[PDB]
Amino acid sequence: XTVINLFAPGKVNLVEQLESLSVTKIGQPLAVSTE
Amino acid sequence: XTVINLFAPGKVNLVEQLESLSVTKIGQPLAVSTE
Amino acid sequence: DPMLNSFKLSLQYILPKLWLTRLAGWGASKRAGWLTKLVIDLFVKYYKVDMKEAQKPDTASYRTFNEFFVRPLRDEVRPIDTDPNVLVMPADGVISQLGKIEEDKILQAKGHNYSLEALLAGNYLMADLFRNGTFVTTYLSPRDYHRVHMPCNGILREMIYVPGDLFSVNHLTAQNVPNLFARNERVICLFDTEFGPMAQILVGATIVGSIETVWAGTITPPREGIIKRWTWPAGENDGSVALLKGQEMGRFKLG
Amino acid sequence: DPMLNSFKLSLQYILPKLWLTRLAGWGASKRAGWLTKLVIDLFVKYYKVDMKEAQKPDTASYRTFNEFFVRPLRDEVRPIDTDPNVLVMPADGVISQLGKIEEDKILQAKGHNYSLEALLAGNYLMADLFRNGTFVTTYLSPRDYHRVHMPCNGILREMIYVPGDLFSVNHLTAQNVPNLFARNERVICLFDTEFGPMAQILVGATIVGSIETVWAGTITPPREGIIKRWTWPAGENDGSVALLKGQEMGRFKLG
Repeated sequence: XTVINLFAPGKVNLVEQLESLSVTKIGQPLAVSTE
Repeated sequence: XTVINLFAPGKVNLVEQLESLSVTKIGQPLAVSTE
Repeated sequence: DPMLNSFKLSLQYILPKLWLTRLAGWGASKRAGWLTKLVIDLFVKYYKVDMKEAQKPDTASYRTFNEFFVRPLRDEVRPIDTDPNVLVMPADGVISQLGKIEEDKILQAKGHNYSLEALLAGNYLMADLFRNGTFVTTYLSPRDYHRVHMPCNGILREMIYVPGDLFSVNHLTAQNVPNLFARNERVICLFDTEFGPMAQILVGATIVGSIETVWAGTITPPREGIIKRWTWPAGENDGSVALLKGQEMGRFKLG
Repeated sequence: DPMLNSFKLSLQYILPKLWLTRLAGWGASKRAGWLTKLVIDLFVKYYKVDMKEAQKPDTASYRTFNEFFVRPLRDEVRPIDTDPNVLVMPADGVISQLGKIEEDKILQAKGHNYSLEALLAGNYLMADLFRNGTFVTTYLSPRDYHRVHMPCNGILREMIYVPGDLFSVNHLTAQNVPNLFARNERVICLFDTEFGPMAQILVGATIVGSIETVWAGTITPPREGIIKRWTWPAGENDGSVALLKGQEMGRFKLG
């Protein structure tokens, strides 16, 4: 197993397509910086 | 079980008579101020 | 059938989770020729492990089961995203939960939260970097690739080893074991990044309990039963440790 | 002898210490008739308890084993040293080790040290206040009185519950189990006192695994697996909590 990521409060937006049970693969987009 | 006490570096001096396995009774003296 | 999922939960409570972990890790580290190839192959079809993504697709190339477990992937098959404003996934698997840390509480399952400060072994200073922050939780199943990579460039600042239990992390225990991830043994990683402070926390499970980082090697085992903290300078100071988006930072292994 | 003992210590490593503790505490909570008196009496005979010091010296007047185990002493029998410049012993028992904290290193047995940061569950700030300070470690026997009192006047500032193991703290394991006190379940209390900051730490053990303080009641059990912090104002404040030299601050109990 299990990896948990913490990002700082206003610094990052999660890819709006991702949800519980989305397949993840190393190097695919996960979050994009704010503004 | 076990109680551990911790004191600041120079604020306390403890009895010269007290070593390992010395009987400990609640009220008696354990350390004295350096002042 | 709530009889059978409670049967499993009962086993979580009773079976000696740590001894099974060592036993599995002792076997996984034995170079036992044809017998380790037999286990890898049974493992490969039961879990439908895709060997075609492995550098070494031949199950005969692996001297121990652990070496199979941490098998390198083919350089071609995980292209990093090139956008420097985009954070990429650190690990293969499926998302368990992600979203907004709602004032220090992280979502574990429907009707189960856990606190930033519990997840972080009581470090309230570090927990303050992430209040109302953002979290992502990824499950690596036995099938997946078991190294984990940086989601972006970062400078290592802190690593915390936390003793803990060895509950099985799956979607049944996640919905029933309170504080699963703040209880299980885990290694905390704090980095400086162009997006601020970031944590990548590797938390073990039953059998898959060994944890290593690319900069320190295997952290567990041994299980010395105490909290260890390591610190590193800020960057462009002698001793600073830097890692690029998509670089390998650590992995999970049996035992 | 050295191998007799390595069997005695494999016993430490093999018998399920938490289970035995929940069993003891389960029965020590029950108001059984002649049964709890029988168990008290044998305990008294075996361990050579001194009931003449007890406020209630008749083993018949304890409704449970735990009530006996936490029995109040006779106010007359433990006089408190009245000089305001000396600090009193916090507990009945014997000294394990004591002296100077050699730059973050505390003596467990000769040839065994443990770190201030490990004992303090990774809290470097709190560890900073006592580096190169002094420590005293006190071992309460089963014979002894099992409440703990204030060594001086204090304003309670911080309490931290640390999950951990339940090794015995007989002094056989003190000389072979590394990080004993930094590994066992325990409760940390921080005081403001005229002699600087002061910490009093209560460390559980097998069977004697339950810990309470007078301001909080029973802190463990339940064993929730996570670290918890509570804080209190600087004193002469709303919500402030203070206790004077020799006041009861907490206690040990089965379960």
